[PDB]
Amino acid sequence: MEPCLTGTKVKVKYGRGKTQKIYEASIKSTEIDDGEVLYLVHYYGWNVRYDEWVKADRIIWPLDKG
Amino acid sequence: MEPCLTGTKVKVKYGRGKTQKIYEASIKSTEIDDGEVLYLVHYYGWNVRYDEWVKADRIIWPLDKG
Repeated sequence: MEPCLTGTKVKVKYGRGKTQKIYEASIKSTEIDDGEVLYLVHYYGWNVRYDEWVKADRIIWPLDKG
Repeated sequence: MEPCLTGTKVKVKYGRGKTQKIYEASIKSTEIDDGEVLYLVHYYGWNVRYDEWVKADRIIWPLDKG
């Protein structure tokens, strides 16, 4: 877990420029590296092979936890 | 929890201007509110009455998780 961000339903920026898209994902895990937070995200309805570690600036958080 | 930020040992900005100080704290819990993350922090060696919810910009993360 309850105090954790794991399980939070978020949106994630994917790709760059003209072809950037937003995908819905869950937060699976968190990492701290060199003073920054990273999140392992699972894209709903996508194969687990696409789960990825993303920098904090790629996450679009919802209005509430939940 | 292992995938959570809870328990991470961090530093927290406290106060403003000339008298701002940095205190060591742990992450006790997380909140999501209006597209932003907030953290409940416990200041080590301080009474639990001083535990507080802080905005993400007040947290100084360490080099690794841990």
